Amino acid sequence: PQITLWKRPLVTIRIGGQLKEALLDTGADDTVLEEMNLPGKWKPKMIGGIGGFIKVRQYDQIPIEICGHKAIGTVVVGPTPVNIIGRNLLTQIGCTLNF
Amino acid sequence: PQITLWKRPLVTIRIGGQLKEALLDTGADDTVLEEMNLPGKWKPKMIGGIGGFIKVRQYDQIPIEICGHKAIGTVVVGPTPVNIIGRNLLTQIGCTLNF
Ligand SMILES: CC(C)CN(C[C@@H](O)[C@H](Cc1ccccc1)NC(=O)O[C@H]1CO[C@H]2OCC[C@H]21)S(=O)(=O)c1ccc(N)cc1
Repeated sequence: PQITLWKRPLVTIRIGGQLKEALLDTGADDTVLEEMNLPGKWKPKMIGGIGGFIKVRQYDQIPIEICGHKAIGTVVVGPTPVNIIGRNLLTQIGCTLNF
Repeated sequence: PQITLWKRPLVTIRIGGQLKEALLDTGADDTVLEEMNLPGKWKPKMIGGIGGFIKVRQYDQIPIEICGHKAIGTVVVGPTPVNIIGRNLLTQIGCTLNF
């Protein structure tokens, strides 16, 4: 598909029994999800942007479906205001910027 | 061009005869630049990112050439981790996400 940027590039993703809306975000190195109690091992991390840093939990090898495209990789979980699909998964679903 | 996402989508911009590197950021509504001088009137504003809110100076109708494509729009200047080109200007240069 092609997604214009007139509005926020929000798409439906699936992470377990949770369908959520997430931003396809070329400005994000990694995928950041709103607080959710995922199973499995994690590692503590801090990620920073405008306004400063937040504390997140990093989970590895998490399957996520993005617009019906399968992905699997690292996701961090914490008090973000929006779900963010970062480059680590955007590459997996074959996403490019074009102008 | 077509830009893949295995690396950060950093491009050269021209703003006031000055070349800067900036991040093409589909998750950003607004274009946010690091501390710099720009001519003309500005308005104090606040914007929120992943870590909280910051104060910025808002400049309207500023020309920027982004990777060889002309835009003229709102730029805000403040403490951002990196120069970001947001959707307000990405739309002007005809940028879309494709997968
Ligand atoms: C600032 C970037 C270098 C990095 N950010 C991604 C960015 O797209 C965020 C993504 C984002 C989006 C909404 C809320 C918080 C963060 N956008 C953002 O801060 O945009 C601001 C400028 O325009 C405004 O519109 C949206 C918020 C404002 S980030 O969210 O802080 C971020 C940082 C690190 C990782 N790993 C993942 C994401």
